[PDB]
Amino acid sequence: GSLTEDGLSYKEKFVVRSYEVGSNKTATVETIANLLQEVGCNHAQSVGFSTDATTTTMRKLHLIWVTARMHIEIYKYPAWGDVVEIETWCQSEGRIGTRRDWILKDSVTGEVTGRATSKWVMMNQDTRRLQKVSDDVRDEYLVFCPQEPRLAFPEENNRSLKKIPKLEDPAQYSMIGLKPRRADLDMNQHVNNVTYIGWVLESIPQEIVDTHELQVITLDYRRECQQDDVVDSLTTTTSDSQFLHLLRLSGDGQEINRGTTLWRKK
Amino acid sequence: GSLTEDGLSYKEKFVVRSYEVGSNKTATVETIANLLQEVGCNHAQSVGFSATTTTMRKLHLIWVTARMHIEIYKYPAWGDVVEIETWCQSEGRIGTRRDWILKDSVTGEVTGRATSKWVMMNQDTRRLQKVSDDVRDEYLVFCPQEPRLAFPEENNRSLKKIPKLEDPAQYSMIGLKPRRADLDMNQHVNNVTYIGWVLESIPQEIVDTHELQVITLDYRRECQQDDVVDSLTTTTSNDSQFLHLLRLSGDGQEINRGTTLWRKK
Ligand SMILES: O=C(O)Cc1ccccc1O
Ligand SMILES: O=C(O)Cc1ccccc1O
Repeated sequence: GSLTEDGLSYKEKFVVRSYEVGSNKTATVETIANLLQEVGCNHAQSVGFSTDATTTTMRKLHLIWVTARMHIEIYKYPAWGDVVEIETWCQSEGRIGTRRDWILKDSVTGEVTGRATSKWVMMNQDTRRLQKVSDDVRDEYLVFCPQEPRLAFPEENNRSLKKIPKLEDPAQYSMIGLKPRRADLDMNQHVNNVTYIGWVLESIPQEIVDTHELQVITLDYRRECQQDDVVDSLTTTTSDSQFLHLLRLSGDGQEINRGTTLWRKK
Repeated sequence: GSLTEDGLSYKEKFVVRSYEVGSNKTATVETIANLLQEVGCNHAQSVGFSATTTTMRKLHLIWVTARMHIEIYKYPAWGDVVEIETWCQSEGRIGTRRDWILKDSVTGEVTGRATSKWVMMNQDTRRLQKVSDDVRDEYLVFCPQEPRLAFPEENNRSLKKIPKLEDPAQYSMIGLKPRRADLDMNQHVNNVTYIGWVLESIPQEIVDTHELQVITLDYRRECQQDDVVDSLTTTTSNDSQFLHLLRLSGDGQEINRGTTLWRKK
């Protein structure tokens, strides 16, 4: 993959692998989510950030970016053996954080098959206290980002920015006792952001997955699941089919995530 | 990737991805096993299977894994290019063998090798049978006719008999369940997930201080989408060895047994 001519975005092609596809022999939303993460890391690499991102300033003040929110819309899931091209870029939202956006194209047709936007907040690793992006951080970051606004989701008041409410007991559907295994951890032994997308979708009934395709997912990240936590995944039909989602620790019921999904009849 | 010049083996290059690596920023054995599976599928596509032949489709037969044996000398780093070569062979009426050699693209050194035994099963009744002559002939035009072994050694660890772990196990991870990412395109649990479940009962101390060199895994029974699994391990041993058992958490029906070998980093 490569930076574009202007150096303000990054493109990469992926051939969809046999184990990456589900029952329709097309990429799972988890495979898509993994590719977005991979092209994100390859963009950070190419512009001299750490890949574990962190600029030299925020390493000094032991600071890290963590996802507050992920939003993905898929028009077409690529088939097994298809080539998908993904472009990604980053933008400042002042001291309110950072945004990473993706566009997914059919390499052959050049048609837009999906888009995603993610909101990222600055956190002290150790104390894990959120804070506002600090001055010297912004400057060091703006030289890699378009100066004029560039939005995967430009429509003024669009799905990617809706407030998500808290599912109330009792849930229509549940999957309880979900635990991450070593394959679910990243290189720093934290649970991979993508795992949580799998845990949300686990409480969706098999009838829906069999008769519908996932068109939209929005997921808020409230608190991390540690390697030795257990998770319950709750869903309620709010209607296309729509669902409200809650992931919570299996004991005390501490909220780790909430979200919404929209599904189209095949 | 492509078939080699003589059309009797298949090669493919893979760049190791961010999310494919563990704590040492090298590829997990699960990532390796996924790449073996992908290259095996690309070989099958390249010679016109779908891994059923025409005759097998007529009779509703499938190949299933009996055994996977993997030896890793060096796990490729995040961003490394790894080259994998794979071929198959008839073992007469017993079943088929798929073999793999992993190389460092840059140096061309052999960094790993694997071998797997496949038996023929009626898809519907789930009953094993011996490979018929009509199937054998349809497969011999895609396989080298002289033996080609990833594991040629005289007493190689790839062929050893694996005993049944005795209760009590030294270590266990209880209540393991597959999610939808653990299923293949036909809604069966991916062969690779079972590798993941075996390794879950290895203490974190061993994982932090040792590297996996060898794993042998027998496949007895498949885990269904709504089954639950217990993972058992006992030390049998500077090298550490373990005996492994996966069993259904209720009645304790055996699904897998294996051995692992770990060397101090
Ligand atoms: O982790 C990444 O970089 C991309 C990603 C994928 C899925 C959910 C959240 C998220 O931020
Ligand atoms: O499934 C495949 O094609 C190859 C494979 C991978 C991992 C374990 C067993 C096995 O046969």
